[PDB]
Amino acid sequence: HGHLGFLPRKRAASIRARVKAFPKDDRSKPVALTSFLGYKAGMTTIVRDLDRPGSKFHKREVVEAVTVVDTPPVVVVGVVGYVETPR
Amino acid sequence: MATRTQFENSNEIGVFSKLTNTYCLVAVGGSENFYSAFEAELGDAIPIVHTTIAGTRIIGRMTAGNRRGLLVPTQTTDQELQHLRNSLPDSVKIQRVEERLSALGNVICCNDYVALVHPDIDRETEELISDVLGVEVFRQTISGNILVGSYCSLSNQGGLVHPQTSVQDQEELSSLLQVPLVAGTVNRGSSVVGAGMVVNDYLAVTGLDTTAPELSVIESIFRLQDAQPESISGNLRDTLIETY
Amino acid sequence: MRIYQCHFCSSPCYPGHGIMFVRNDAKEFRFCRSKCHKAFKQRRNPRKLKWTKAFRKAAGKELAVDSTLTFAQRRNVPVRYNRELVATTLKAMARIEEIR
Amino acid sequence: ANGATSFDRTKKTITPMGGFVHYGEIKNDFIMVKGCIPGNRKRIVTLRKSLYTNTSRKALEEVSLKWIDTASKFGKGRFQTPAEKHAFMGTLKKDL
Amino acid sequence: SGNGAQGTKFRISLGLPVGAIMNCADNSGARNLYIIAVKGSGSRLNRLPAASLGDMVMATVKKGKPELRKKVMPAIVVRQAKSWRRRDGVFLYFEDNAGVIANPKGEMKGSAITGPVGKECADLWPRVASNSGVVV
Amino acid sequence: QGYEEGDNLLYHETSILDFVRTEDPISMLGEMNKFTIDENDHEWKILKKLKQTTDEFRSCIEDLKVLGKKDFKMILRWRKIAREILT
Amino acid sequence: SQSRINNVLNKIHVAQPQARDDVKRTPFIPESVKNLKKYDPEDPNRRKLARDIEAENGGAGVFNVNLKDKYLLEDDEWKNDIMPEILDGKNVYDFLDPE
RNA sequence: GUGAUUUCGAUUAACGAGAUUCCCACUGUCCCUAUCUA
Ligand SMILES: [Zn+2]
Repeated sequence: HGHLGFLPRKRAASIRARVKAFPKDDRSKPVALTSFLGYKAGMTTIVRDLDRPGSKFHKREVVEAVTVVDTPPVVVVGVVGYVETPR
Repeated sequence: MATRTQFENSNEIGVFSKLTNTYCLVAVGGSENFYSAFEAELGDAIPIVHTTIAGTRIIGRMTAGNRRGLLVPTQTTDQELQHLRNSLPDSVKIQRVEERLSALGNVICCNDYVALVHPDIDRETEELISDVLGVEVFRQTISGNILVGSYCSLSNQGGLVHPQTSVQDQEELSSLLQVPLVAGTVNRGSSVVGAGMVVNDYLAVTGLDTTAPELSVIESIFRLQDAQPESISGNLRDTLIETY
Repeated sequence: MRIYQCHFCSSPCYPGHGIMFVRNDAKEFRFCRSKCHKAFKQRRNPRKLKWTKAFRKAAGKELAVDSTLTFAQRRNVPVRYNRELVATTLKAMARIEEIR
Repeated sequence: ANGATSFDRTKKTITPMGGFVHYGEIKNDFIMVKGCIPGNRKRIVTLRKSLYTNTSRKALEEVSLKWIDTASKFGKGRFQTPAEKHAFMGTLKKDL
Repeated sequence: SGNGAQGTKFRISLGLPVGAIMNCADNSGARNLYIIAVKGSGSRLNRLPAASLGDMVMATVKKGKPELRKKVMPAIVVRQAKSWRRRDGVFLYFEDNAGVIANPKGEMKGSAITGPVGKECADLWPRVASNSGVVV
Repeated sequence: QGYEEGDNLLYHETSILDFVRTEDPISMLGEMNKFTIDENDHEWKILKKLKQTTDEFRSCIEDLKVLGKKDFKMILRWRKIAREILT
Repeated sequence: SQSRINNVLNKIHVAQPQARDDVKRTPFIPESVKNLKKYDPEDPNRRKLARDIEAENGGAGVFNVNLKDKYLLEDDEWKNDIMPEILDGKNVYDFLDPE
């Protein structure tokens, strides 16, 4: 049983989970952060007025669970350079 | 002006549309093929409204009315009532009814001057019908069938009832309605005829499976062509006898 | 959306909240919470249960008939959308709630 | 009016009545994300941009919110704001 | 959704496993409907097939007319006691469990349905919608 | 166990006068949903000026399948008073 | 065959009314419906249909029709307006009425 | 040697920590698990 790709079922080495892949870069675009940090602050419920052509719920309203993530602005305090090597 | 179409490959035009002489109500689902099928014949002459009733598509079965007014069930929401009101002109009354028989299209078989209703509906909704639609209400079972709106398609010109109707029932209903009546089928032998086809005094729309004999009978009874009178039974009789 | 009121205690029912029971005679009882729903299933009388608006209005803890209370009903005849009418309604709702 | 939409005119923030359970009120910027995410309340979470240019109409459709639930999560909450709660209950013994 | 249904059907909480007896809500002369199979039921090991509102099952008539008994026939579930969530936002349930006899193409054998029909079932089966007097 | 053949709406209402006059009220109260009220009927005009007619009797009469046995016994008492008035 | 004759009548028979007094119940045909030009499927200068607009914009399943465009209002700019419905625990439609 | 009694080798009421097939009722046996206490 179980998805064998999520082995071994051991505790995470840290409480903050690592980002192991950032979006592929495109140098022509302006400078942007790829990621942000927040704190999970509970869930709630919303009513969404759906506009989805083809759906049985097109032009109709649905109720959705949502998560709220508390995100005060982050402070930039450093920069690190990386060089690619045969390793 | 008898035409054939489908809503999402379904032959039940009366389920998904409502046709009167001054407006048309079309289910919102899918693409615009059904709406444009109505609009190609009707033109910009009368309003054609994409509408939803209680989140559903079965609006010819949940809704009742005629050229004068429109009746919606208690399940209709305020947003849908407002949408209908903003779409239709003020000359159309719009009323929401607190009736336990919510399927108004099923329980009311009406036209511009007389309504045939389910026997067990209450005096409150009968009075609402007589007030908002300007018709006279008659409690009658067509061949002993509940859901007169489902089993009969009616117009100011004529009427198509399900074939099982006895001759005495046909005579009595014809006298009560003052329109000629024919027992017949639609969509290749479907008994449910009012729910299988929409019709008004100048246009009729039925499923793509409506055969040529059935379509001719429908066009004859509903008097769509000016030249043809109610008397063409004597000229379609050979075809009908060979068919049955 | 529509804010309903509980069949048992008359508290507001918001989207997703509570539970609806459809009886065979096809009338729908909306309950704001399982407390009211279970009391209904037990067949207790809200007019007897002191914590319900039915009891309070029956026994005189609060006013049941009032000029402010007549403003809000379920409109079965829709009105044409009119921006001025909507703005006047938005003002009057606050005024009426203050007076009430 | 963090929790107020164009359809709901009640001037109210995103914080539910009584505050989030095991987490205070929201007084900063926040992200409302459809569905659930891994972790529990108070956990530090990392939000990442999509790795690929999403080919779904879901990634394209605009979201029009009609209403946000700000009822209490500490019980069977029935009221969105304390003003509504007071207007419903009426005048209590300690109000006089 | 098998043959005869109109469009896609969403997931609804399962209420009626195989071997359940529901009321028969049409005027066809059946009194009950005993479920022997549920159409379009995905297979999992050691799991009873079950049906929800708007489903088409195969049923026998345990109680009813002698002509209608003894024969497996298609039926469509129109009411369930088990509560399910409507997408607009409500958890709701009916008083009993009820279904109606039908042909393989989804046409109703009877002439009318008694009691409220589920909105989902009515919007999925046009013949059920045509023969319904009360739709929720 | 199915449904009645002659019953379409699954709704059973009779008159409060019919309830007053029937000899067996138990089965009737078991198989009725409502007791309708006429305010142009002289028997009801008589019975409107009674102690038990007013108050919560009308609310307990407007529906029947939500009532408790105490509500039903109160209804029975009201019908009993109405019957008594009627060599 | 004479046995087949009785089955013909139930379908072939059409029943007229008895005219039931002088109440006039005439068919209503709108003047615009009268003066409407028939739609010609293969005609260069014909009105653009809804499916044509859908095909030009997105096609079926991706086109998003604005249902507020056919609204009959005193002002046209009001057609693209949000109608509020919730305010402090009250339904706005309940308070919506003239005067 | 047989094991009450009666009736016609079969039959037999009452009774049984004896054996077998079903019915109603009931249900976490199960679909399909979940939770609480020591
Ligand atoms: Zn309560």
